[PDB]
Amino acid sequence: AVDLNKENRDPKYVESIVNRSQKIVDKLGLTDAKVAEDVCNVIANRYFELNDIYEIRDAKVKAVKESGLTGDAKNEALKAAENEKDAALYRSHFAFPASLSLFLNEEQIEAVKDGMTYGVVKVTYEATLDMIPSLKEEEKVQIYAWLVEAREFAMDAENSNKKHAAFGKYKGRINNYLAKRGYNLTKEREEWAKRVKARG
Amino acid sequence: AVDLNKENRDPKYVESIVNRSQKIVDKLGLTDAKVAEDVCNVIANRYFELNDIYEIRDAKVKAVKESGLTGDAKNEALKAAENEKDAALYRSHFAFPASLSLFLNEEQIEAVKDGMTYGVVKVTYEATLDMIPSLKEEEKVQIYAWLVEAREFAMDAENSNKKHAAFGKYKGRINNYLAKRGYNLTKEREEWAKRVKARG
Repeated sequence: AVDLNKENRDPKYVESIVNRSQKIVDKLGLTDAKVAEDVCNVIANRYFELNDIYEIRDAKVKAVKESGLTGDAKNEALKAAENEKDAALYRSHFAFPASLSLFLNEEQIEAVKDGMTYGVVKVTYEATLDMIPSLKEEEKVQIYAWLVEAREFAMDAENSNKKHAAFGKYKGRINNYLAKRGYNLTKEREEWAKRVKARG
Repeated sequence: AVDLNKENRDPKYVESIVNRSQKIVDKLGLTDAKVAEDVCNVIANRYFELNDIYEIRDAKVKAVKESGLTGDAKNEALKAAENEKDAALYRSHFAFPASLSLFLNEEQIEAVKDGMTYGVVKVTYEATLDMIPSLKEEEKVQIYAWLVEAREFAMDAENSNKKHAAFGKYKGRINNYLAKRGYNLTKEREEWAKRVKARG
């Protein structure tokens, strides 16, 4: 079985992660209830693993801010805490889909990544296509590639806010790309507003 | 087009990376020659990007070793250089398959990852199954999952030696797993030797 890594954690926190993980698994509609429990625990354990990494990051950052360090000494110490955090994300990133692949196919693994990132890939992709119906095939492919990338970082983020901000950076990249390719995004939005009304 | 990031690099080094990248692409048998050139440059550029990251890591490590620092001061400085390196790998890891996905399907992206890691996934998987014909399905799935994980790290390694050592760590993990599940690996190897001879 996959055990839930709940030892020495606040029960209210454990419960919140278990229920969050269960809701993601429910959407998969798995027919084997034991497999569904194992999947649920792999997901819950990743949430806890990420929490522990950010707790260390925050403790380091607080100690630096409260220390004497002042200039580049300070800022380099802060950057070093962030690098330590990213190195922990890197070292544990690929183990998560490896564990899920014991139980799930590639499509289900993607549904789990979407569940953890609030389905922002699909929502953003469809909204972009709705607002710019003239997009070339190659543009749709590039836009979709950057949203998939964004999701790899967002699934590792600390909380809902940081997840949305991670997608925000790639959405900015999408906009710069479209403008560089001659699209007038202000105008595209005006015409979409009009399409929305006429569509009624 | 994808441009090759060759500016200000030694031409002999550039040529070595271009030829290495070309050999990987040749194995794909792509029918569109312009697409094959773009793919070749995305691969070459990843080699250069990795090289630059390790050059910074090595320069930092050398300066620490040559400095006054001695105890935990020294060792923490060394660990901080390694964390900076891992953070650069993390930040650029997901951009590589995003770029390849502009040109390639998922099967071809996997062939590129295999090309960069000397096909060690398939070789190791098949050898393991050849040496232990009694493996359970669930064991084959676990073994394969760890080799896929290993490949994500190996493709980011500095050179051939470090690639083989990365797979070596996961092969050690495979062995510990099989022994924990009651397999006697010394005996399995003896019987395989005998199977190899009788197989003639």
